[PDB]
Amino acid sequence: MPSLAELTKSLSIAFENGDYAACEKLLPPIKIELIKNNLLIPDLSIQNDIYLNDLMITKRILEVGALASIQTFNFDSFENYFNQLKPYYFSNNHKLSESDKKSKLISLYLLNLLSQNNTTKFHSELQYLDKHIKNLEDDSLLSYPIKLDRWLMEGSYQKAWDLLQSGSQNISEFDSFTDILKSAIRDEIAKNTELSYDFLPLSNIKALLFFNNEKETEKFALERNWPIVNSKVYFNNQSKEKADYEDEMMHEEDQKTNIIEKAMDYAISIEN
Amino acid sequence: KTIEVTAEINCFMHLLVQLFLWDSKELEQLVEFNRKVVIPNLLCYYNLRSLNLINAKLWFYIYLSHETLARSSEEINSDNQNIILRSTMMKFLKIASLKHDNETKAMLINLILRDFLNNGEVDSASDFISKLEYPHTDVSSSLEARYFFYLSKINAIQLDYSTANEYIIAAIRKAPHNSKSLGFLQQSNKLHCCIQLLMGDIPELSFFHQSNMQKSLLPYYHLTKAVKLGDLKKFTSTITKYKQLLLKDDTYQLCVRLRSNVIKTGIRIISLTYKKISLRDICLKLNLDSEQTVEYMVSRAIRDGVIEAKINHEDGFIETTELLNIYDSEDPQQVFDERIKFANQLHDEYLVS
Amino acid sequence: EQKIQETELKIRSKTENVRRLEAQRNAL
Amino acid sequence: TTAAPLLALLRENQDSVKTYALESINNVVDQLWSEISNELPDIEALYDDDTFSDREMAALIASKVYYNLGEYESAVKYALAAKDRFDIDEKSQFVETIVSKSIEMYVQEASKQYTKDEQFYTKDIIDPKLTSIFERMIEKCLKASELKLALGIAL
Amino acid sequence: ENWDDVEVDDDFTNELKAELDRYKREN
Amino acid sequence: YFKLKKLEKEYELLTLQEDYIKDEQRHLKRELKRAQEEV
Repeated sequence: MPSLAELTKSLSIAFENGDYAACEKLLPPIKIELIKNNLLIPDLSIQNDIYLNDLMITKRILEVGALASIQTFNFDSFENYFNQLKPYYFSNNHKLSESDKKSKLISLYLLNLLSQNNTTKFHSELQYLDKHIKNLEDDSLLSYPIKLDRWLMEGSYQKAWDLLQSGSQNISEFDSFTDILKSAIRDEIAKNTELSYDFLPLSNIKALLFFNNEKETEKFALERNWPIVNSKVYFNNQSKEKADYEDEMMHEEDQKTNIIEKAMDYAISIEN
Repeated sequence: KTIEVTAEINCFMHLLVQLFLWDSKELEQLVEFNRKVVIPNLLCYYNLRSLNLINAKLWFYIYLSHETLARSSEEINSDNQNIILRSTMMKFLKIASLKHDNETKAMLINLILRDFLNNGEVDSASDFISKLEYPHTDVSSSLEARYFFYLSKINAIQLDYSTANEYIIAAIRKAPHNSKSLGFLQQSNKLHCCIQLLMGDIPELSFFHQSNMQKSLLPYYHLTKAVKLGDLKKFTSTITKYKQLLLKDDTYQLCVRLRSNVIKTGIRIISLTYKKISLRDICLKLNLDSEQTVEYMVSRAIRDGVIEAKINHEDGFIETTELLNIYDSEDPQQVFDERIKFANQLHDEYLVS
Repeated sequence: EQKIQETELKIRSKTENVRRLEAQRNAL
Repeated sequence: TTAAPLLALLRENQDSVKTYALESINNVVDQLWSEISNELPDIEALYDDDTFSDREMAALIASKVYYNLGEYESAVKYALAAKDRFDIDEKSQFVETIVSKSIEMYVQEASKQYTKDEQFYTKDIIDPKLTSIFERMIEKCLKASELKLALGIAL
Repeated sequence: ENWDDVEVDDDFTNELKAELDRYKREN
Repeated sequence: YFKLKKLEKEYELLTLQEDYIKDEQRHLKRELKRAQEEV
């Protein structure tokens, strides 16, 4: 992948191995210099133009802000640039935007949503395709995140564990993200343990949370506020006053006042 | 000059009836023929001082040609013209303002929101909540079926159940029509019958035949033997042979909740609802999966609130908490809040009419 | 201007309620 | 990239960073402003940036985003700092709606501050640019020196 | 009529005769 | 334009004629039994 003139083509010179530190700093100058031309954003002002300074180059500008952002673990070079990358593909429906990188960058970030912890946002991007079985299911790239969030929330870890381990994508498409997806399977075990186990042995932890050392086990209990004693570990999960938001629960003082109003002030509307 | 222009307002939707159904040839040129009404002698002529002269059926015939995928398909398969149409659909939203569109504004977002099924961002609907607050002027005839019909699929994302009960009635209210009996009535019971298997029960298997074909709801009746009874073995044999029936619109994606209820309702057919249970008794019915992973089945339903239980690591002692103290303080109050507002609901309508 | 239109739109809304207030008063 | 780092692109010289995309947007902002719900803190940040010289356009954008939201005060006050970014000869709803709001909001500070000082628009009590917008649409019909159209304003 | 009415497994005949024969053979 | 000054005529009629009867409805109901029992 050689280059030609501008910095967009020059990003492919270092694309082979590493050297993504200087490629992220070349994003602001190449984005500003292309603004002087009115053909940069692929709007309808053009007429049948796939050539440079219109579309094909715009797909290769944000590759460093997407491919290398996942490799080098940078979320600041992705979010708004990806929100700006979405209209480049299609405004409503476009059949000429198909590419091998469309089913990759999108499928990897759907699992990255655990930072915001939104289930609705995960399945929201899956409803924007006119074809599902042909696109999502028939492709192993887009079917990987679907099989996880489906099987993880239903409670079956074992069937979802062999997908990452014994899957055929371990050679190429699985490189950067590991601990995020691997721990997400065992992150919901402790959240389900609050009302489940009153005690757990140290021997059975290796079969559940996959902790071979007691250091990581105790460090997780300190942030989650659990008592640690000799032999097994006692579980309590005690609550406190003024729980979260959504008033008329535990928040406003004397909730019966509104009940008194419903027995008195509500009768005002009955008469007049 | 003056009166002659007003008398021609009703002449729009008259001659456009015979251009639908039978003759479908190039219906996007009809949109350009509609543009002869739209831009001249409407927006650039009127002062926008009128309300009842604009109806939702004016541009409603546009999107009806997009799902054909045979004759029209826009003017090209690339669908690049819908970019202007996207701004054209929202062109009347800018016309809607504080002093403009006190009625038609209610029917603007609807067809735009009904367009968001397979195309268009559905996350803007959360942003449309800011502009969603308006007083409802009136409901006439066919509105009741046109609100949440396509919107009954919103619950196919957020993963919610009890909400689907309240909004599924909108699909069955005044659903059958002359041309909508075959077309739009079938999709009503398809989304209605699956929700009946999520929480409640189906009143009768033959009661749904008067509206929707029983063969269309036939696989859902076999899912009652599987999903409602919580059986994984009979569920896989049902999806395999009826997969051809799952090729319809959004009939495959509802299977995600059908296989999840197998675990959720499967706990109910198992004796876990009873207090004292052991794991060795649990492994009998769940043997179709595995032994050590059963602890993940019960614990997952505890955080969601389906059933609470305590699991032992040695013999698998299962002690499920049965609450006989409920419906005492603040638990019935959620229902009491509804019973209070029912009195003045129908009483204030007496002062209006 | 909105001040011209908004003032007129508040007439027909409160008209029916006042009519029945006089009917209930005349009934008494 | 959240709304905060977007000001780093303004640390160099481009005024079109958000403006170059406004070709099909800036007019329809009364429609697509729903996507700015995440950019709401960035709206007031563009006006306070000295390196960004289009802040008058960004001030006009602040009026069009809060227009359909139902806030008439934000749809006006933010448009005073824009001077002329927009042609008033279109006679659209954006032109006529402000005329009714500019007269109504002018009375809010009129019947009160006039008791103390005769000129309340000269000092910082109220934005002095209200006179500038008063010279745009209001004096457009005053070119014939007709007091009948200015009658209710002076009352 | 719910699913329990239209179910009709027809397993009550075979399961009754089988349990009676099992108890008599345990003597 | 000048009509705006006259748009407050019918607007203020329904407002003054609303609360006038609403309060009287509770007085006429109480004063009803006074004369009702008087006869």
